[PDB]
Amino acid sequence: GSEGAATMATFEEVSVLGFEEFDKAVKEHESKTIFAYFSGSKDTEGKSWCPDCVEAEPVIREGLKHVTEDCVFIYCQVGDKPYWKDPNNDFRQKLKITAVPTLLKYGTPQKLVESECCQSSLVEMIFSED
Repeated sequence: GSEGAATMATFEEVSVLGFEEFDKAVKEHESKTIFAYFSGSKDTEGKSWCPDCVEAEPVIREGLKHVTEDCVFIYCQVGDKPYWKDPNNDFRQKLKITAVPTLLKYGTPQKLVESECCQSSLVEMIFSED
């Protein structure tokens, strides 16, 4: 396969579950841009109870390509459907998550919420601009 990348950006997909793992993967890619995608856990079929995370997955993964910087995506699974509601979760306590799926850009206050997670126009933006 003859491919070509004239100074093209690069992304790294990392699957994790919980805050512990998320932290590990983060610190590992602390040198480069990190992107945490807090979303519900996937079922046996490989889908998130939420109809958004399932429709945003491809919207965020595809956009990540438009990125002009070497970032490191991280699929962080909050947990179960009825678990995300838990207002006493380290996600809403420490990460102070608004509404999942929540795309936070480790380093900048720029984040894309459910709606912003399904909007390719925004996904390709948060990645393009710094």
